Amino acid sequence: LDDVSLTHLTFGKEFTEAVEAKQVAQQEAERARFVVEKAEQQKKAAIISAEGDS
Amino acid sequence: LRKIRAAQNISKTIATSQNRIYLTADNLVLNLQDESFTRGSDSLIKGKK
Repeated sequence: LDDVSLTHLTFGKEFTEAVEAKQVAQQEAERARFVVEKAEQQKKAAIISAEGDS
Repeated sequence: LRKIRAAQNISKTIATSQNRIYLTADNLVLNLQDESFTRGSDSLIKGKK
């Protein structure tokens, strides 16, 4: 055997449902990521500003 | 100076207050009309010979 690969783990209805579900979860999770990052950035900016004023 | 910076920001928020009321529209009145007549001021009686 040259190669063995699993192709289309399904059913077909399942293709879409599964991908869709994961997609939504991913979007929300990543947005949460943005939130965390943004919070860190703001914290950082605050530190630097204080230093700068200093 | 971090204190100064913070003080500046806080002062900005506290001090600054403004109110604005704005309403505008383009008034472009275009009228096409004529002073026509639909009345009987007085009836003069005339005749042709």
